Amino acid sequence: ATNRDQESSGFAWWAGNARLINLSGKLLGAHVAHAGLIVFWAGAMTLFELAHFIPEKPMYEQGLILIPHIATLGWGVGPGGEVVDTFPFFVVGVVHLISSAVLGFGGVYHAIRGPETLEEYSSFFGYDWKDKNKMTTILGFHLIVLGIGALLLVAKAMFFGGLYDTWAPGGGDVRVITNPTLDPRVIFGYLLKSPFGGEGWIVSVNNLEDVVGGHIWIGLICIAGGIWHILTTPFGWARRAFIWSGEAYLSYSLGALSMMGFIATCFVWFNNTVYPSEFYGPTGPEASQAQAMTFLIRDQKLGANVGSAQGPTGLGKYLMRSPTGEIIFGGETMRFWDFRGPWLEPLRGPNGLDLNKIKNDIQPWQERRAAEYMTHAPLGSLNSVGGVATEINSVNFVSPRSWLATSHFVLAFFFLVGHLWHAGRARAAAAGFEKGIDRESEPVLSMPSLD
Amino acid sequence: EVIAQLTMIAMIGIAGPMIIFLLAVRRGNL
Amino acid sequence: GTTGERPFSDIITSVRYWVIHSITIPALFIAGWLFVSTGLAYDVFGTPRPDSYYAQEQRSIPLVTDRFEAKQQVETFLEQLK
Amino acid sequence: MTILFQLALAALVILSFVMVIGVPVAYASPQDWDRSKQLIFLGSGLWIALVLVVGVLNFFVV
Amino acid sequence: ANLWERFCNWVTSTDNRLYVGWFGVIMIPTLLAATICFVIAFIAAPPVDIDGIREPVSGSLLYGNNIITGAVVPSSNAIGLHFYPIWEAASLDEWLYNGGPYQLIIFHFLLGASCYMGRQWELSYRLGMRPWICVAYSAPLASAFAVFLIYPIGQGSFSDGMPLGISGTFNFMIVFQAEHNILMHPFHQLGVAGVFGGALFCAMHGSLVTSSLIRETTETESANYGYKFGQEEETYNIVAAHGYFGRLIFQYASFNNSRSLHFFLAAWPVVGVWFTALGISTMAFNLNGFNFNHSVIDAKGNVINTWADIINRANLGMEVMHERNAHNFPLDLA
Amino acid sequence: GGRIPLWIVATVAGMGVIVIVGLFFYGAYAGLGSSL
Amino acid sequence: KLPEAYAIFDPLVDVLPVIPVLFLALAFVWQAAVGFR
Amino acid sequence: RGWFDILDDWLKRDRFVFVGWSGILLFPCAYLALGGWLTGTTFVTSWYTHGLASSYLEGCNFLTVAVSTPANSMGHSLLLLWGPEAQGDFTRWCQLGGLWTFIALHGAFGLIGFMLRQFEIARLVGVRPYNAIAFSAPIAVFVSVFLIYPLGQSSWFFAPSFGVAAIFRFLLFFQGFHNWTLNPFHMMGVAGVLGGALLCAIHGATVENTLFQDGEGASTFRAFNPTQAEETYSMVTANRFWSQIFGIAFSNKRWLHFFMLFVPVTGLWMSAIGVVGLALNLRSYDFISQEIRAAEDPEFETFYTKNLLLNEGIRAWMAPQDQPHENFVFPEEVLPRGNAL
Amino acid sequence: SYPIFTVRWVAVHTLAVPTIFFLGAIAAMQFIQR
Ligand code: CLA
Ligand code: CLA
Ligand code: CLA
Ligand SMILES: CC1=C(/C=C/C(C)=C/C=C/C(C)=C/C=C/C=C(C)/C=C/C=C(C)/C=C/C2=C(C)CCCC2(C)C)C(C)(C)CCC1
Ligand SMILES: CC1=C(/C=C/C(C)=C/C=C/C(C)=C/C=C/C=C(C)/C=C/C=C(C)/C=C/C2=C(C)CCCC2(C)C)C(C)(C)CCC1
Ligand SMILES: CC1=C(/C=C/C(C)=C/C=C/C(C)=C/C=C/C=C(C)/C=C/C=C(C)/C=C/C2=C(C)CCCC2(C)C)C(C)(C)CCC1
Ligand SMILES: CC1=C(/C=C/C(C)=C/C=C/C(C)=C/C=C/C=C(C)/C=C/C=C(C)/C=C/C2=C(C)CCCC2(C)C)C(C)(C)CCC1
Ligand code: OEY
Ligand SMILES: [Cl-]
Ligand SMILES: [Cl-]
Ligand SMILES: [Fe+2]
Repeated sequence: ATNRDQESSGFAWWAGNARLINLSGKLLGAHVAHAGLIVFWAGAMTLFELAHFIPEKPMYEQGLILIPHIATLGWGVGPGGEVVDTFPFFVVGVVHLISSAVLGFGGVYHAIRGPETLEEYSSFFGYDWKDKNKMTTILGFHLIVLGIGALLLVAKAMFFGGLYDTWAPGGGDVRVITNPTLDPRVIFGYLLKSPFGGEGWIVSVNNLEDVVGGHIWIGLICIAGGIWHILTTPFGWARRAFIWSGEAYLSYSLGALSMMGFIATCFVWFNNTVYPSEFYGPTGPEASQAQAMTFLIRDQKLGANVGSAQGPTGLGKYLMRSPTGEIIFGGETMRFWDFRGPWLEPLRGPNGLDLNKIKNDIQPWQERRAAEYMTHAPLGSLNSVGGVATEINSVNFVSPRSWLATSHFVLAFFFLVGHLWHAGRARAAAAGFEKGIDRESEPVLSMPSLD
Repeated sequence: EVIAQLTMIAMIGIAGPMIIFLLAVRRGNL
Repeated sequence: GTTGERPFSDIITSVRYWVIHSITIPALFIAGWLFVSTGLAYDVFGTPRPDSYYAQEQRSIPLVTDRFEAKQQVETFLEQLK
Repeated sequence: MTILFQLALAALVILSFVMVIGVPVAYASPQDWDRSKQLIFLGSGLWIALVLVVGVLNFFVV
Repeated sequence: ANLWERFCNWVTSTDNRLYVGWFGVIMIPTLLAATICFVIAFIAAPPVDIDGIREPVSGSLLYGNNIITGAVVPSSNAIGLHFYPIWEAASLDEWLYNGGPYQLIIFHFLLGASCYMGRQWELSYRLGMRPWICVAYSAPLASAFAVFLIYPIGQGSFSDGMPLGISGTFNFMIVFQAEHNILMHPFHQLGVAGVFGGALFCAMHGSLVTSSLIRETTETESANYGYKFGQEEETYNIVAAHGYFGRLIFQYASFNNSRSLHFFLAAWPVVGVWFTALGISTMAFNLNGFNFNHSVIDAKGNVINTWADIINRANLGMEVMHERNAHNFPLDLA
Repeated sequence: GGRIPLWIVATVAGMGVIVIVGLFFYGAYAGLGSSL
Repeated sequence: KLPEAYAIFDPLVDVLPVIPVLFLALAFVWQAAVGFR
Repeated sequence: RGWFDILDDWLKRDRFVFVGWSGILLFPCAYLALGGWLTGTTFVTSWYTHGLASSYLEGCNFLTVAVSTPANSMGHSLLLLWGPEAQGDFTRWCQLGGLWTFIALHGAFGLIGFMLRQFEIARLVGVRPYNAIAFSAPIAVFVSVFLIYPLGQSSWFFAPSFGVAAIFRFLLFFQGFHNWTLNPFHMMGVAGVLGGALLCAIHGATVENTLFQDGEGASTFRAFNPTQAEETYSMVTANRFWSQIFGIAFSNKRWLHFFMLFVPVTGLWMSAIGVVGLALNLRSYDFISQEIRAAEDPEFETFYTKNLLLNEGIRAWMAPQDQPHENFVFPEEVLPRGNAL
Repeated sequence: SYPIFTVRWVAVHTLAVPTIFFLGAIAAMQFIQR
């Protein structure tokens, strides 16, 4: 009965993982094995996608989420995002899957055979939740390992082949970054942008130079915080402000993760730079803008003067002004005029869309992309009928962008709930009333009446 | 074909309940 | 307390139970299968098969339009299918 | 060696499949901590070896 | 002690008639601003060009509405997701025309209500209570975030957030069904089970506890006077309510642990409303309800309509009429 | 009475429903009602 | 497609990603074994 | 001991499933409502009554299967199997919609039997029958929606069909033709159902988070004995919490649980009243004063006029297929449509 | 010492056996082509 039942451990079967709070070695097995499932999934899924991949179809017509992540890093892909070598995907898939087995082995070892607790086997790996020095030291190691990983991405971009760059001339291409952005006025300017329309906070990052540069800063920032915490101990003010318990630290990370999942959700929905529409399909704003373009193009070929066409409302049918006066596409898409994409920016002048470039300079590759993107708008049904909700069956499509944004909204939400659950409980448990109110000293009974 | 898949998942999935079964026989440490 | 009967946990772990129900359950299942595979369900309940919704060239629906002539109305639509 | 590659790759699968059921039963049976230490250790090297062997073969048929 | 400590002690006093608390310090001003603006706009605000087409909708009582038709109208589609504080307008008159009060009300209200939730945690800590009431409230709060923030984000405009009015709410629901077939979404079906089941279990628990009140009063006084506030003992016979309900269905379909029973009452509506809030939040990203349109076809290929096709004809009627002047191109992609 | 451990019947029963349900989801894509 | 070498492994590759969910189910088979102690 | 008293004894035996006198009405009628629903959603069509498939057999899924109402041409016929329409022909009964009346009417008598069951068990066990009283609200809903509403209409056709998407169809019909959302009796029912869900959640959470510590474990469920005398949670601390969070709080446990019965039961009753109104097309459809203004002032627009335009779209786009017996033919050019869509 | 046939017994079989039979019915339907 080494903990492991509700009598000794005080936790019922349905909260049995709380039995591991003060068993550091069994807890280490749970984590490592869990990491095993994560790495397993990255491996198994990528191979699933490969066996199901047909390089003639757009990636976004084939239900793919992981391969687009590999393509964006510059493997397997060429100009326009055309897939030119699938072998790199196979490699990512197999290496993660092999690797899961050793995580697997290590976790199941530590969870069963290994010492249930570590603190008597080596004073270095064992820990007490309440050791503020040991806790910051672990934090500091992991901080350094994250800084390293951020710099792995810089290495790929600058020294090991580059990244897919949707803004690259000739419709996109892989490309080495040689002038990362280091000006902190740019790098940290992003953090001070409003998250509101037209600004978009850090989701608006729209070039690989800013992306690589920011990862230099973050890598060096993490490595330096790692050292900081490894050498320091929390100060007076911080000691008094936090709960120091294993559950409390759990609640803090559920906090972080939730906020991150929400940010992820908006990244994949709005950003067409690190989520290239070549691989992920068009953004919602992008498809909507693309439709206005398509019908501008068509009607202009028929002889319409699209700049002077007054629509029914009195607003232009194809073109109107944004509230700060920029020329923008008309109709409902007036909400999406903040959209920027490589297929559309060539028509842009200083005052917005440029009617002379509209009359003269639209190439067939733009008509193609705009038509492609309008008909791959991220709308579809749970059972993958593509289109608006009134559409008939025929098209088997739901945008990767919808799949990724919905999943991670749901995940971020429940993780905020977990934060509240475990933070509240941690506070309760630190003060000693998580199990209920003491009949013998019920606090309210000692308070004056409100009236 | 699809029996290829079904024989794999058949085998993979019963793999789990078995480990429990063996460790039970062996008065293992469940 | 107990209203008297044999506890369930007791019956379904019993061998005699599964002796009896290793047979009856799959048999019932196959009975249902056959009910559809024999095409019997179609004729019992009057449910169209995929080829008997419309006559080959019609696009209108055999909607019943009379209360007491109604049994005759359905039977005459089932003539025009052949 | 179009056939010696599958010989190794099925070795991986048939071995993986063994050690997947075998390592956790081994670990939680009290009897044979010592009757099995060797077992898992040998399959382990056998597994790793196989991954490598299959890893180099690939480059003559892929 | 010193001044900042007197203040801290007042803010967190468990003796104020209404608890303030640190969350209250943000909640009070933000709710006050949202409430005052909403009351004034509802009565007096002039018409608002919600869809950005210079076609203003009158939402206020003084401009010809009643309690049922009136609303604070969402901000203009021309604005999309841009921040439109009063100081960004060239005049209050411009701000009213483009629907600014709506932004002000909902931002202050989401903030205020997010802090209302924190306040529920905060007081439960000062009282020595367990902390998860605030978790229950996360279900309604999450739902408000969905219709006022998340759905506008996915669709790219606050003009498609929920209006602050009785009829405006209906407008939003009809357009939603048209564009997402929400009726056919399992998360919304889970929401209906949540609230139906909540109403059911609500009537059941009340009926069942009321059924087993201990005779502690006469026929001429209210039964309620048989319970005295703070009494040590319980005033109903839970064993008798189990004896009734266990026989109504069967003995183990009935709860005899008061704690298990009340946990169930908490979890059923909260979980279901979590799902329907997540349903609006994911339909915000156009992952829509099941689509079974022309799913049954016959041996030749004729479409054999189902009830799903009949729903689709209603949806299409909503689709083609809504915002009747706002679309110039054949697809309504957001 | 009690010759077969409850956990075994549970797993068996469970895997049995997973199959039938799995089959119905397959049917949504094949044959009648698949839109094809 | 995978490299044609690994083609015979296609239906195993088909089922592998569902494997992590079996782990969650395996934990319940396990607690049924120990009777949810 | 008379034979009546011996039958009474056996019917009121303490067994795993209590029977009773009410059982003689309840178990047969409930089994047959259920069984006829399962049978019809599994095997029976709606082709001759509606122009629709409605069974698994035809390839419907659990959302789109229904036992559909009988054709409009049947009026309000009981559609007895031995009646003049089907003339004892079971197969033709199914095809004309007999299962709909079969389910509807056995279900009605089964709900009767259930309520009498609630009365019968309350009397034997010795408790007040407030649960049976609560069950009047489901009964009023069922009677009003499934029986009264179609009896006011042209036929059973326009009652609800027994299926998930069929009911969704009914919701949207009621919006487009009755403007049911605008109806104060529905508005009240909404308040009662959402208010009951609120009461359900807040009472559960309040109890769970004011428990006294009565055991020493972290799972608090094991610290309760149904035979204990003591309240398992603190009314006093619960009361203070909500007084300072929300301004007022409950102080009386009996009032609180009576209020929990009242709110949802009263909401469903109010909704039933409005549907009785709609049995007669006595709708709250319009606000005359808005229509007078709007007809005169083409710049006047509210959310009320916007919603009617949607209603108008629903009626015209859905009626031809929804009411096939009318042979509505609407050329493209009469269909109401906004610009572009 | 228990009975085996009871009212309860009848209750479970009035449900269970039509349920199994329906399940095989439905299973077969998955293989109907048009
Ligand atoms: C996973 C990352 C992580 C985590 C969990 C921690 C955790 C901790 N840090 Mg460490 N730290 C990290 C990374 C991290 N750090 C890195 C990378 C650096 C180098 C940049 C540091 C540098 C650092 C210093 C210098 C100190 C800590 C301290 C602490 C402790 C107090 C934290 C605190 O009060 O939070 C924040 C809580 C607050 C109440 C701060 C309030 C200020 C506002 C509300 C937050 C926003 C401020 C932010 C800087 C700007 C916002 C940007 C905006 C545009 C979005 C805690 C153990 C403190 C300590 O005791 O050190 C020994 C301390 O003084 N950390
Ligand atoms: C990511 C999922 C996850 C992980 C990693 C863990 C991990 C752990 N749990 Mg938790 N748990 C989970 C989900 C999880 N659980 C869920 C969903 C439930 C609810 C049903 C529980 C309920 C629960 C309870 C009630 C208890 C635990 C306990 C434990 C610990 C001891 C395990 C033990 O004694 O098993 C013994 C079981 C066996 C030996 C049977 C075999 C198990 C092995 C690991 C199978 C591995 C299969 C795999 C395919 C191996 C081959 C691959 C290899 C070649 C690499 C362990 C660290 C226990 C604890 O806290 O200990 C004090 C405890 O009492 N957990
Ligand atoms: C978070 C990971 C983690 C941690 C902190 C520990 C910690 C511990 N383990 Mg475990 N273990 C792990 C993972 C982990 N293990 C994994 C994955 C496996 C399977 C491969 C094992 C298998 C295992 C066994 C079988 C045993 C231990 C033992 C021990 C103890 C001594 C180990 C030691 O000092 O090695 C010495 C350390 C070194 C020689 C340094 C080299 C370590 C590696 C090679 C460096 C590579 C790091 C890599 C770059 C990081 C990237 C990973 C990934 C992102 C690619 C200690 C408590 C022993 C024990 O508990 O005593 C009975 C024991 O018998 N572990
Ligand atoms: C602790 C515990 C648990 C958990 C567990 C875990 C979580 C585990 C993990 C595990 C793992 C994590 C494992 C892994 C595995 C792996 C493997 C075994 C792999 C292998 C691989 C291979 C063999 C490969 C092959 C291939 C190739 C190479 C190519 C292509 C084809 C193929 C794919 C076939 C539970 C809850 C139950 C209970 C309690 C305790
Ligand atoms: C990479 C990249 C980049 C960059 C980035 C960066 C640079 C970052 C930063 C970051 C950051 C820098 C962040 C921050 C954070 C913060 C936070 C999030 C905070 C929080 C806090 C809290 C949580 C607190 C709380 C409290 C209080 C207030 C009082 C007492 C109690 C407590 C303590 C609880 C960019 C965009 C350019 C581009 C792309 C890529
Ligand atoms: C990668 C790979 C591999 C590996 C694999 C593995 C890693 C496996 C695992 C597996 C697993 C991991 C399994 C598991 C299983 C599970 C199961 C099958 C479960 C189920 C369950 C059930 C059915 C349930 C039931 C119940 C109970 C018991 C209690 C309560 C109630 C309920 C109903 C829930 C191999 C070698 C093939 C090679 C190739 C590749
Ligand atoms: C009508 C009629 C009648 C009667 C009949 C009857 C009595 C029937 C029965 C029937 C029955 C009584 C049937 C049943 C069936 C059932 C079923 C069909 C079930 C199924 C289910 C399922 C499929 C489920 C499953 C699941 C899910 C889905 C999810 C969750 C989990 C579970 C596993 C639960 C007579 C003779 C008078 C003649 C005339 C007419
Ligand atoms: O649904 Mn239809 O879609 Ca979402 O936008 Mn396009 O039209 Mn308009 O402004 Mn409100 O509403
Ligand atoms: Cl509208
Ligand atoms: Cl448009
Ligand atoms: Fe209660």
